[PDB]
Amino acid sequence: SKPQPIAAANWKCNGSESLLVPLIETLNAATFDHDVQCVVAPTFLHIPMTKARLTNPKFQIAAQNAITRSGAFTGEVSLQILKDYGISWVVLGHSERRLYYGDTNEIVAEKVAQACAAGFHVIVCVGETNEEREAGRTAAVVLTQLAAVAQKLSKEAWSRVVIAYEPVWAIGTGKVATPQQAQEVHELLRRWVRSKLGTDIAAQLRILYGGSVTAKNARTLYQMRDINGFLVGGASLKPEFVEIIEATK
Amino acid sequence: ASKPQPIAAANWKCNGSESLLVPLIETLNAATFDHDVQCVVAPTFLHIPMTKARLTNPKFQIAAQNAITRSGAFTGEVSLQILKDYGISWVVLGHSERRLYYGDTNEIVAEKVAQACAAGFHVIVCVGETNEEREAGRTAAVVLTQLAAVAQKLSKEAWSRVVIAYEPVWAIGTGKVATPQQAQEVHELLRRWVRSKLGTDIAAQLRILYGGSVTAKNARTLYQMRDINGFLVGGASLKPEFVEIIEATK
Repeated sequence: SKPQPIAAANWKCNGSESLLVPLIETLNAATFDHDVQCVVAPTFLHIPMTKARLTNPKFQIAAQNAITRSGAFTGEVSLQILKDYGISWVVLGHSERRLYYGDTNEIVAEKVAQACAAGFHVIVCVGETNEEREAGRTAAVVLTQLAAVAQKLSKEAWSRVVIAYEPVWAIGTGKVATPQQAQEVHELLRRWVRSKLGTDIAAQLRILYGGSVTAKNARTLYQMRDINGFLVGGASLKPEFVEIIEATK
Repeated sequence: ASKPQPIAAANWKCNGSESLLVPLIETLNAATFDHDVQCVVAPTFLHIPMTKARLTNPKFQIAAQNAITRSGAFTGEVSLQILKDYGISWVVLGHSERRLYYGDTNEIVAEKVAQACAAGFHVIVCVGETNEEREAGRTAAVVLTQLAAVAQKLSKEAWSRVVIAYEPVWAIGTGKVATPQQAQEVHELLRRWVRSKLGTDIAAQLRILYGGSVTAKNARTLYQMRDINGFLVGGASLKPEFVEIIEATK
């Protein structure tokens, strides 16, 4: 009675034809016998090679970011450019962009509203830092990030929204997340969605875990009642990613 | 001294689709100009693969519109190393739009340029002052502050692969209309500073491109200026008339 899981690969700022081609070919060979939406997010530069070569029908290609409009924005890629290319999924609000690249709550919320308006599926990332977690602000922070996005969306747009929780407090700090800690946050995120949008939207919403996911820990994470799959970092650049997809059975 | 090899560079900014860009690429493949000029086209990252495959005019190099200094956990960004591996060897850095909206501070631009030069890139380094800065009498102050941040991280040898583009931000989307004479004023002060810091040879060889409003109407008026070595072109580079702009560097 979980909704359809998602196994998503965030390749981040990594890649080359030598690295990615064998990886894509492996995914093409992978068969799953369960209903799962798979997603790969290459850098913008590798999207064309990935679209040309990825043949597995259970996969969609996503961008790792987008801006809201085409125009005089040197360096950036807009949603409209992506849509014209045939890309219909996008990751928005990733912790790395919130930290280093100017993704404020308001900027993320506007990107999400426009992506949804243009027909995109969106993986919206939320997560608290170590200072925030230790101040006891975990719930407040992730719900503030979520509410900013939610305020702009009509009910129907939620069918194309996916949330990813990133335990930012666990990167480089000495801290390490457990599945039960992830479950606690996934659960409070869903309860807020339930309170705002109703039981059906909450039950069908995919909330993916975006902390460190490996073939070693994926099965135990997916066992948690409110975890609907993964936004995977480093392991998604490796053949072990196939086993991670398998753990969403 | 005599001008070095001119550059005509197209900055497509955040624009493009197969229907828009293919006609432009084929217009350039069909162009007949044969003088010594380095042409550059800077597509979005998404359109770099198509452009590389389709653009066969050997007078062109493809550039990225931005890059970061290293691969890694930088979701949404493209690194110099990823571009180098793809066969891209030109990059635009410090564009006014990035300085204004996308966090390109003077120091961040300087580190990007230093890394780019070390990775074998030719770099179009953008500088320029706003309307407020010009009114305050800070034209020279602002462009030399931006350029000096970059220069502090460069070896003398790196300069062979450096190109400067002056953007009169004060005249872009404002009621102000920059004249070729005002452009020449800034290009001259830039070259004077380079000459004083690095010597006659580096200054003589350096390309300083004008990155204000360049059209097929005004391109020759600008190239006639002594210290203007070509263009970084915005809107007009999304039109067939960019061919006439290249012809203006004769």
